[PDB]
Amino acid sequence: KIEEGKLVIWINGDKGYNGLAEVGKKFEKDTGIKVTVEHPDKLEEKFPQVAATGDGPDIIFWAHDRFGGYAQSGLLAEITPDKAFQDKLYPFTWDAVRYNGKLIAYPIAVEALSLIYNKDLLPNPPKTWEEIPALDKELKAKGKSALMFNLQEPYFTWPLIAADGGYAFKYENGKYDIKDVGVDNAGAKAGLTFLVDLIKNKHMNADTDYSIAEAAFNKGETAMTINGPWAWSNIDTSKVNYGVTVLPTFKGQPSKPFVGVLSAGINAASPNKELAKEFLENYLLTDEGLEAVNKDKPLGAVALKSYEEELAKDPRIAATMENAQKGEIMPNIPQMSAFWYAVRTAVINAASGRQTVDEALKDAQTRITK
Amino acid sequence: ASVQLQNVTKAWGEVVVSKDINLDIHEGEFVVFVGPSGCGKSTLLRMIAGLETITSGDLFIGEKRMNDTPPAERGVGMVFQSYALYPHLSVAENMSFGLKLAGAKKEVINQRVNQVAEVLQLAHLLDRKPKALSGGQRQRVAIGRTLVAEPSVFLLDQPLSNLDAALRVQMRIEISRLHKRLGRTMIYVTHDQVEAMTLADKIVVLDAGRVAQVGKPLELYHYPADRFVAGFIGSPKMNFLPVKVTATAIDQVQVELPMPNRQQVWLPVESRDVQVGANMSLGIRPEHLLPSDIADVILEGEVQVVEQLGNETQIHIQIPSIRQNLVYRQNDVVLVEEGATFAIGLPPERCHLFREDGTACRRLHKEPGVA
Amino acid sequence: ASVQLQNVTKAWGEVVVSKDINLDIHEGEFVVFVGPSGCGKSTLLRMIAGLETITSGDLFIGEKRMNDTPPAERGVGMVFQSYALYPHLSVAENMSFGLKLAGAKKEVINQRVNQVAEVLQLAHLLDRKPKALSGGQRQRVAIGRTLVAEPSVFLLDQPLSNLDAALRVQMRIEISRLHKRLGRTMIYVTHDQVEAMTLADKIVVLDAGRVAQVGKPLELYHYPADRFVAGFIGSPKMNFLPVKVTATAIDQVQVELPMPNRQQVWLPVESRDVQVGANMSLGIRPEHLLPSDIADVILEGEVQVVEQLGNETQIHIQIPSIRQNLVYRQNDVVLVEEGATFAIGLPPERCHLFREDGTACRRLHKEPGVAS
Amino acid sequence: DALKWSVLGLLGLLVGYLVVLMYAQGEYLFAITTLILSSAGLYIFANRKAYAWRYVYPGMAGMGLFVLFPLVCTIAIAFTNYSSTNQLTFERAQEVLLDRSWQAGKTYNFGLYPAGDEWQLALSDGETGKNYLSDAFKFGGEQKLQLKETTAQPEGERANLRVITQNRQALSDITAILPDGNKVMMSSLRQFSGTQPLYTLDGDGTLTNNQSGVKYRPNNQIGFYQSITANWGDEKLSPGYTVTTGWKNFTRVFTDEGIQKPFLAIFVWTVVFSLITVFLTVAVGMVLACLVQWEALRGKAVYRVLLILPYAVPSFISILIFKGLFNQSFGEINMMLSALFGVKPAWFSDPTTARTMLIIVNTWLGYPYMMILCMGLLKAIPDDLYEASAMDGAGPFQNFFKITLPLLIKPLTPLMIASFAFNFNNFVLIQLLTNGGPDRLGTTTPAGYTDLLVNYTYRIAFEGGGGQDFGLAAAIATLIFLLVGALAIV
Amino acid sequence: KSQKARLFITHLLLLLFIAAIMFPLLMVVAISLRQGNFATGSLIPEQISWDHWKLALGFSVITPPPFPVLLWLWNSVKVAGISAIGIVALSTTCAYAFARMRFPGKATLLKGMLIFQMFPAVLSLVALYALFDRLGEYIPFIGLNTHGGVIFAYLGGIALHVWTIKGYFETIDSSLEEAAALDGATPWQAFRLVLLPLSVPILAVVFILSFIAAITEVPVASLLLRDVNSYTLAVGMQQYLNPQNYLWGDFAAAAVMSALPITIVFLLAQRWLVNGLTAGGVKG
Ligand SMILES: Nc1ncnc2c1ncn2[C@@H]1O[C@H](COP(=O)(O)OP(=O)(O)OP(=O)(O)O)[C@@H](O)[C@H]1O
Ligand SMILES: Nc1ncnc2c1ncn2[C@@H]1O[C@H](COP(=O)(O)OP(=O)(O)OP(=O)(O)O)[C@@H](O)[C@H]1O
Ligand SMILES: OC[C@H]1O[C@H](O[C@H]2[C@H](O)[C@@H](O)[C@@H](O)O[C@@H]2CO)[C@H](O)[C@@H](O)[C@@H]1O
Repeated sequence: KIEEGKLVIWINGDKGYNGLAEVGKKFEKDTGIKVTVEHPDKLEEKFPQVAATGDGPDIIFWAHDRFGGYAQSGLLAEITPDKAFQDKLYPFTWDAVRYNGKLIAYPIAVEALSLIYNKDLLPNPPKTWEEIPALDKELKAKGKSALMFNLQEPYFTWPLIAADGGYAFKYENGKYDIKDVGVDNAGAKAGLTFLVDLIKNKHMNADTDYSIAEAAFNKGETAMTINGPWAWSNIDTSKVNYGVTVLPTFKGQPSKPFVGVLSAGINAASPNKELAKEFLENYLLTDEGLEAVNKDKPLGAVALKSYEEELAKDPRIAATMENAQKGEIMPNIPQMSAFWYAVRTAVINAASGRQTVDEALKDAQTRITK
Repeated sequence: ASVQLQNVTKAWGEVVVSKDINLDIHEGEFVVFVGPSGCGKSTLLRMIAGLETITSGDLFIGEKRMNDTPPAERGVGMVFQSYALYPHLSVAENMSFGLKLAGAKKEVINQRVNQVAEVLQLAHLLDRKPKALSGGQRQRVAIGRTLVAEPSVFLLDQPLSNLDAALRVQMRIEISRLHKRLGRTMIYVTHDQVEAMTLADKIVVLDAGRVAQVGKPLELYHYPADRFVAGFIGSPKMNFLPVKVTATAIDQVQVELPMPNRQQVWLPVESRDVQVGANMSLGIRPEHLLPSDIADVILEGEVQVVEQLGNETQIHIQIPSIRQNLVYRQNDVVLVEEGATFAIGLPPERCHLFREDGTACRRLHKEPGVA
Repeated sequence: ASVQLQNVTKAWGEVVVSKDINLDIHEGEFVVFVGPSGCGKSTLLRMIAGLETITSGDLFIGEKRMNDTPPAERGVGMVFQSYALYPHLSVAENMSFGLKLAGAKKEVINQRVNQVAEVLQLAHLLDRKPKALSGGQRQRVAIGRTLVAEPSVFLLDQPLSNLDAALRVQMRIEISRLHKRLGRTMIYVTHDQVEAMTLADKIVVLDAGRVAQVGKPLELYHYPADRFVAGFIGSPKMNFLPVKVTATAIDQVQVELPMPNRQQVWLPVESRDVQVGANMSLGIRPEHLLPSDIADVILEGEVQVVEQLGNETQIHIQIPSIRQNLVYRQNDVVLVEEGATFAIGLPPERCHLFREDGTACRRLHKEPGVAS
Repeated sequence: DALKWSVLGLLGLLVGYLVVLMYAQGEYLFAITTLILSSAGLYIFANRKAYAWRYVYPGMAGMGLFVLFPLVCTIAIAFTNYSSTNQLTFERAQEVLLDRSWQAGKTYNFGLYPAGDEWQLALSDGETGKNYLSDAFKFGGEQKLQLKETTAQPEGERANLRVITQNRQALSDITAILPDGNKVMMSSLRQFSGTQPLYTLDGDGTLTNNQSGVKYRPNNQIGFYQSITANWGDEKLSPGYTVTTGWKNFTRVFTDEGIQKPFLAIFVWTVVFSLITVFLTVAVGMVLACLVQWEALRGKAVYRVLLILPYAVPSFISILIFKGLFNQSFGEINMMLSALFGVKPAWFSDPTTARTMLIIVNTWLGYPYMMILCMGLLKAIPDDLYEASAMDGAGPFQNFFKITLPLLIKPLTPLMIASFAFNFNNFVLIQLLTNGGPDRLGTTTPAGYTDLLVNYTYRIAFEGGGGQDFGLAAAIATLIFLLVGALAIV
Repeated sequence: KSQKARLFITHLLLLLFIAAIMFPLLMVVAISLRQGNFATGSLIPEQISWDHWKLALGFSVITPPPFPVLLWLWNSVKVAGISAIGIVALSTTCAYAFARMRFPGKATLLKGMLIFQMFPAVLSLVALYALFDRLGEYIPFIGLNTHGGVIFAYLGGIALHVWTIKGYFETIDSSLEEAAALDGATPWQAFRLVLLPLSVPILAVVFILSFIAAITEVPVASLLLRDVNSYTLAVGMQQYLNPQNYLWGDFAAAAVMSALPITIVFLLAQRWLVNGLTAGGVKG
C-alpha cells in the first residue's frame, strides 16, 4: 500500500533534498497534498525491494542507467509528457530515459567528466590529446606533470577510448543492440593504445587512482586533471585558480565521456501518478523549482533548456554540458554489468602490461558476449 | 536419618571399585570408614550423597529408596575430601550459603555462622575468600559449611587430614560433642587411626571395593576377621610370622615357629578348618610383644631400625628365618644401636592366626572392653 | 644446595604472616617444618620456591641470593599442599614432565617413571588422567612428579596427609631412603608427629609467623624453649597446671599445687631469674605421669573421658580445683568408667616449668637421646 | 507468587487472540509459525518438566526466527527464477500489465468552471482550434456528459489546482464525450484524453492487446506472459513473474564449461586464504593475549586497548586506506620500502604477492578478534598450574607450548573452524581491494587470481549482464555451504 | 637472555608492533582533520580543518550541521548496548543447559547451531524484511523502523557464543555445583549464584564482541531503520558515501567516533577479565 493523498519522494544524500522539500511545500500550498522527501542509504537497491511488493516512494530520483532495470522489472510507470513539454528539455536527455521505446522517467540533471586545469600552471589548456606528451615534457622539468587522472576505473578512461570509435552498445533508435559492442574495434584500440603510450613515455602512472589523482591537483602537483562537478567543492576549498573546459580531442574527434542523467521516475504501484507528473512537470522542472534545489546543493548541468542557459553563465556548467553533448549516453540495459568489469580489467591489463592492447580488448568483448 | 546399602555396585565401565557392598547404618550412629588409599571410600559417600550414580543395587535413606533422587532432596550434607569451597565467596558467605538459600532468616544465619566459626577458630578469618586462607583453614571452612546447615545425615570425607595435632584433637572433641547433642547419623572417612578409634560407634573397613569387616573399635582391634583387617588396624602394622601346625584341639592350635629353635606354642584359637602341617600366618602386635625377662617364648634377632618418638621407642628386629622385620614398641626413650642383638617375648594368648586363604582363626581369649 | 634465610619477613599489606625468621639449613640436611594450621609453613616454603615474594630480608640458596630470581631457575621442586596436577596430562605424563623439560631421552624417562611409580604403588594408574583418581592417589602423583625430577632442593608441603596408616609408613621409609641415596637438601612440612620425629635431622617449630624453636626431635621433646613448643609437640597435649613459687634454691625450684592436697615439690630447673610468689605453669606429659602406687607425689581426681585406642587407654581426670582436665596415658586396655575416682603419680624429674611470659626454665634433668 | 497457571492461562489467551487473528486476513505462514513456537514454548514450562529445554528454547527461538528462517527462505528461492527479470509475483505482474495505459485519442487541456452550486467541464483541441463545453453537472460516481462545440467563454472563473485536486476522485469517474462521438477520459490534472487500457484479461485467464489484437497467456515454465496463435507464440512481455523452476539453476552450475573452468583453482585459494588467516589470526591473537596478562609487563592496560583498535574502527574505511597504502607505485608502504630497501613490491599486478597483500590485511583486521577471545579464555587456566610449571623448571616459552596453548586449542577449535567458514566467504575484503585482480587470462567468465569462491559467484550471478539473478545466487550459496559444511565436518 | 632482558625487548617488539598496526588508524584520524574530503595526503594534515569534527558534533563550521551525528552515536550505544545484554543472557543460559544438563539430542543440536550459522549472508535481508513487516502489525516497537526490531534481529547470532561460553563452563570444576546442590540450590541458583560469577571473564568477552558487532553493523540496521533521527552511526554515516565521491572527512570523523564506545566498553570489561577467580575452592 502506497498512501493516497500524498507524494513520497526518494533522492540521494548528495542532492539538495531540503531544497526539494521547499518545492514540495510550494506544491502543497497550491494542492493541499503534502510531499515527504527522504534520502535513505542505498535507495538504488532499496527501491527494487520495496517497489516489487507494491510499495516504496511514489517518485524516485536516480541516474537513468539504473532505471532501465526498474522498467524491465515492471516497477516504473510509463510517463506521458506532451510534445510542448518535451521541447523544454535537451532532446538527447530523452534518449536516456526510454526503455522499450516508451519514456519511463523525467530528465533532471546532466552529469559528465570535463578537463579541469590549473590557471597558474597552464593558462591555456590543450584542445588535443596528441599534444599532452609535449606539455608534460615542459612541465616535468619544473617538477610537475601535465595530466593526472584515475586510470584504474574504466569510467574515467572511456572518454579517450571511445573518442576514435569506441562505444558500449550501439543505439538503433529507441533500443540498444546487445550483439553490437564497440570495445573490440579500431576506435577503442586506438584510444587504449594512446593511453598506454602516455604511461610508456612516463607521462602518466599505470596505477593512479581517483584519490591519488585528486590530491595532486588540489596541491598543484599536476597541471590538469579530468573529473566531474562533484569534485569542484574540493578545489574551491584549495583556493586553486582553476578552470573547467571541454575535454581534449583525439584523432580529430572529441572525447566521448559517459553521460549520467539524473532522472525522476514514477512508481508503477503508485496511485498518485497524476499527482506526481503534475508536481514534476509544473513545479520541479521550472526555473524557480530547479533553482530551489540548486540553491541547496548545486545540480551542475540541467536538462531544462531555460535554466541551463542561466547556469551556463558559469563556464564550468557550460563545459560539462558541452562534454555531455558530445558524450555517450550510458546504456540503461542490464548488460552494462559485463561491460564495467571487462573494460576495467582490459584497461588494467594493458596499463599493467599483462596483456597487449589488442588481446586485452578482444577478450573484454568476448566477456560481454555469450 | 538411617542409611543402608543393599548389594550396591559401582563400575566405571570395566573398573569396578565397589562390588555389592552391604551396610546397615542405624539412626544416630557414628560410623567411620577406614581403608587403603584407592579402596573407594569417597565413592561410597558420593553415591550416598547422590553425586555418583549407583550402577547396581539399592540405597535407602530414612527407609526410602534414594537411587534416583537428586542430591538436594536427600537430607545429606558433605564436607568434601577436596574442599569444594565457593572461591568467589567469603568464609561467612560459604558458611551462610546453605540456610540463606531457602529459609533466609538473617537473625539465625548470623548467629550460628558466628557460633560455628567460633568453635573452629575461624572468627577472625570471616571476611577471607578461600585463596586468602590456608589449606587447613579451608578444611575448617568446609566443615563449618556443613555444621551450620546441620543436615539429617553427615558425610565427612577426611576432614582433619590437614590440621595440627592439638587442633585435630580440638576438632575431634567438637564433632563428638555435636553428635551427642543432636543424635544424628554421621558417616566419617578418616585415615587417622586415633580418630576412628575415638569417634566411632561402628567402624567399616574397606578393601578393593569390598567390605572387609564391620564392628566396634575394640572389636576389630582385638578380633580381626582376616589377615587384611589385622594388618590395617593398629598404629604400626601387626607383625606376621609364618608357622606350621603341629596339633589341633577344639579350643586351641599348636604351631611351630619358623626359626632354628622350632618352638611349639599353644594358641587359644578357633582350630576350625585347620590341618596339621598346613602353613598359617602368626599375627602379633608390636604393642603386645613382651620384654624378654617376663615371657616364656623368646625371639632373638638383630636390630635394623630404631625410631625415637619421645613417648616411645620403636625397634625393628630382624629375626633369623623370617623375611619380614619384627617391629616392637616399648615405653619411654630406649637407647639401642643398629646391629645390637635384641630379644623379645611372644605372648601366646595375644597371638592371631590366619589360614592360607587369610581368614582369621577366631581368638577364643577374652579381652577387656569387648561385649 | 645450602638454603638459608636471614630475617625473612612476609606481609600481606597489614597481615604479618612471617616475622624476621632466621634459618640455616645445611647441604644434605632433612629439615621438617611444624606449626599450628595457619602459622605460615606454606608461606615460608613458597618464599623459598619463589611462588611468593619476600617483603623484607634475604634468602640464599647455595652461593646465590634468590629473592629476585624466577622460581624455575632456582633449581627446586615442590609437591603442593593442594596437588596442582596437570589436568590435560596422564599420570605418566605428569610424572615425566620435569625431566621431559630439563633433559631428554625417552628410554631414561620411562624407566625412571616406572621405578618411582612402583614404590608409590601407581604402576597400574599410569594411563589415568587426574580427575579419574582418588584424593590420596593424586597426592602420590604430586610426590612422583618431584621425585622423578630430582631437583637440587626438595620442598614437600604435607605430602602424606591423605594416605592410610600403612601406606604413610611405607612412603615415610621411601622418602628416608631417597634422602640417604641422593643427599639432597629436603624441607618437609607435616602435621604428623611420627613423620616429624623419624624423618628430620632438624625440626622447626613455627608460631604465628615467628620461629618458636629449632633443634633435633628429642631435643625439642625433652627441652622445649617455651610453653608453646611444649604444648605443640607430643601426641596428646602436655598437661599444664598453675603453680605458686614458694621457695627458690641453687638448682631446684619449689612449687605447690592449688588444691587441698597441699604438696610442695622441688624441680631440677634452671632457677636463674625466678620470682617467688609469681604465678608460673607446670608442664607434665601424660606419658611421663606414673601410676599412683609407685610415686610419692599424688594427684587424685574424677574421671571425665576414657578413650580406648586398643594399644593404650587415655584417661581425662578433673582435679578438684583446676581449670582444665588432666590427660593420662597407660598401656593396654584399662577398664575405667566415667565419673570414677582416679589417682596418678607426678614425677618431679620429668616436669617442665614456664614463667609468666611463657619462656621455659631449662630442665637440668639429664634425659636419654640428648647430648649436652 | 504461588501458581504459574494464572500466567500460562493469560499467555494461553493471547496465543489464539493473535493466532486465529493471523489465520484470518491471509497470513498463514505467520499463523503456523506462531502456533508451533508458542506450543513448544508453553509445553516446556508446564506439566511435562522439560527443565533443560527452558534454557535452550528462548535461545533457539531467536536463532530459529532470525538465522534458521533466512536459510529455509534462501533455499526455497533457489528452486525458483526470482531475479531482476521475474521480480514480481504473477498477481503483481498481471496487475502491472492491466495498468498499462494506451493513448488513442487526443489531449484536450481541461478546465473546471463553477456554475452556481454545480460545475462545468471545458475542453480545448490543440489542433483545429475548437473549444467545447458541457452542461452543468454535480460530482460523485460514474457519469457521462455530452460536450457541445461552444464559441464563447463560460461564466465563473476557472478553478484552482487545489479544487481540481480535491475533486480528482470524482473527476476521474466522469467520461466526457465530444459532439463528434469519441469518448474522452481524464488522463492528467491538466488534460482529458482518449487514453485506454492496453490489455483486458478474459475470465479464462488469457490477456489480449486492445491495439494490436495479439493474445497472451501465462507461461509458467519461463515466468512470462507468452503470445499465443491458433500454441506459441514468439513474443514475451515484461515485467515477468517469479515461478517454480525446480532443480534448474542448481544443475546449470554443473554444466557450463567456462563457469566450471577456474572453479577448482579458486577453491584451492579460498581454502589456503582462510587457513593461513585462521592460523596467523590465532597465533598473533594468542601470543598478544598472553603478553597482556603477564602482570610484570608495565603499562599493559595501554597496550591492551591499542592492540584492539583495528577492530574498534569499521572495516570498510580501513580496507580502503589499505588499498592506498599498498599502492604499487604511490602509497606510503612502498615509499619506505624503496627508501631503506631496494625492492618496490607489486601488490596488485603480480598474483602471488597480491595473495600476500590480502593475508596481512586480514591478519591486521582479524587478530583483535582472537586476542579478545583468548583474553577471557586464558583466565580459565588456574595460576597454580604455572606454579607447578615453575617447580618442574619451565617458562615462558616452555609454559606456552606445554600448558597455555594445548589448554586452549579445545575451546578454541570451534571458534577457528567457524572463522575458517567466515573467511571462506569474506566477500567484502576482496572486492574492496581487488575484484580478484589481477586477471586470470583466458577465462570466458569474469575470474581473477585473488577471487574467492563467493566473489567469482557474485559476478556470474549479479554481474556479467543478464540482470541480477537472485535464484542462481541462492542456488550457489546452498552449494558452497554444503561444500564448506562437508569440509568442516571432516 | 635472562629475566629483565626478556622484559624490555618485549616492550620494543611490542612498540614496533603497535606502531605498525596503529599507522593505518592514524591515517583515518589524519583524513578527518584534513580540509575538504581527501582519502590520501600527509600524515600530519597538509591543511588542518576542524570543520568535519565541528559538523560531527553540534557546531556549525553558515553552515549548520547536516546530520545529527551525536544522535547516531547515542542510537548506536542504545542498540548495541542492550543488544549485547540480550545476546549474553540468551547465549549464557543456553550454554548452561548444553554444559550441565543431559537431554536427548544435545550434541546434534550444537552441531546444527554452528553449521546453520555457517551459511552465506546473501538473500537473507529479503526474508528479514518480510518477517519484521509481519511482526510490526501485531507487535509494534519491534517491527520496521524501530530499535526493538534492530536489536531483536541480532539475537539470532548466539550459536558462535553458546559454544564459547559452554567451553569455558566445563573448565570450572564439577564440585562447586555439587556443593551448591547439597546446599539445596535449584539448577538456576547454582547457575546464577555459583557458576556465573566464576565464568564472568568469558561473559565480558561475549559482551564486548557482540557490542562491537552491533556498533559496526550496517546491512540489517540500514534495511530496518527509516527515520533519520533513528539511525545508528553505522547507518547515519552511510549518507557520506556517494557513487562518484565520498565525504571522507565527515566519514572518517564518524569512523573514529564509532571507536569511542568500543574503547569505553572494552576498558570497563577489564573489571571482569581477572585471573584466579577459581583459586582456592577445589583441591587437586
Ligand atoms: N572416573 C573414574 N574412572 C575410573 N576409575 C576411577 C574413577 N574415579 C575413581 N576411580 C578409581 O576408583 C577408586 C575410587 O576411590 P575414592 O576416591 O572414591 O575413595 P578412596 O580412594 O578410598 O579415597 P583416598 O584414596 O583419597 O583415601 C580410586 O582408587 C580410583 O583409582
Ligand atoms: N592472600 C592472603 N592475604 C592475607 N592473609 C593470608 C593470605 N594467604 C595466607 N594468609 C594467612 O597467612 C597464613 C598462611 O599460612 P600457610 O598456608 O602459608 O601455611 P600454614 O597455615 O602453616 O598451612 P596449614 O594451615 O595447612 O598448616 C594463614 O594464617 C592465612 O590466614
Ligand atoms: O578473520 C578476519 C575477520 O575477522 C573479524 O571477523 C569476525 C567477526 O567480526 C565476528 O563477528 C565473528 O563472526 O568472527 C569473525 C572471525 O572469523 C573481522 O570483523 C573482519 O573484519 C575480518 O575480516
